Amino acid sequence: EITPEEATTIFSVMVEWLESRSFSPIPFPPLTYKNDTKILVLALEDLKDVYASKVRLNASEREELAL
Amino acid sequence: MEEVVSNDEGVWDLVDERTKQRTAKAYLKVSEEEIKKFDSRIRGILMASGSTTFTKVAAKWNTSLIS
Amino acid sequence: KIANNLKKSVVDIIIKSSLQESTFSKFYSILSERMITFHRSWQTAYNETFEQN
Amino acid sequence: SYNGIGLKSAKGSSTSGHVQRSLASIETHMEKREIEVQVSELRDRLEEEETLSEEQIDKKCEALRAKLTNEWQ
RNA sequence: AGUGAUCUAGAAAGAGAUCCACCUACUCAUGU
Repeated sequence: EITPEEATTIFSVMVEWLESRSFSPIPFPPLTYKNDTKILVLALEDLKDVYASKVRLNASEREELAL
Repeated sequence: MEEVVSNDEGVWDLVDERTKQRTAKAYLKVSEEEIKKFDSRIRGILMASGSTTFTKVAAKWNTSLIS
Repeated sequence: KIANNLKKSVVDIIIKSSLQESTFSKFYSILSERMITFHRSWQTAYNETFEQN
Repeated sequence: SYNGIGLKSAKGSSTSGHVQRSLASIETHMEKREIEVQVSELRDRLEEEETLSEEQIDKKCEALRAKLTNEWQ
């Protein structure tokens, strides 16, 4: 449904915004990223928040809790 | 407003951050979509309680009522 | 339908129960305003309890 | 629903439906008018006392009007 | 100077993966 001219104007105003704000791009996380294990323990406390109170566990929930 | 009337707990006193005076009253109601969602949530509490203990029905009512 | 011999004590219960809570809420104000606009004796009771406080 | 306040039915709300009342609730113009009045009076007088003919009454009336005019500057 | 406005209500057989907030928490140098 998107015409090419719409797509080029979208990309043009996004380049215009991200350069008007001098936005440096998000890097790929390095091998030795500084805050890395804190990001990991946040992403895993986000996952155990489902599995702290429930009792009935199927194959996939038990498998990911083991992960 | 013609007559400034002190009103219910559901009104908000909008202090002007320039002159430090209550200059508008924002009146609150709960939106009809959220009222229907709460009704559907209590209906789900009734419907998932096929054969459920009475204390768990009470705890579901307390959870949805506090929420 | 409380007679005059307890209305000051009722206003004191309203005061001392407004002060239990963490912050001030408008509920006690709306309450007290309707109580004052009902009858003259409640207005004299709030006069006497502000002076008392 | 007495006074149009209460429910359609007590059945449906699962309440008692016990609705209870809340205990918490110009000079020139004037001159002209005067002149007119005078004229009218004159006419009346004429009608009363010997003035079947128009010329007489009209004459007298005219005279009166003139007098009035004279009086008011 | 205020009255007054009060639904429900239980028996038989059958059914039914439950899935979530009510206790706080940090200061020795024996000497030179």
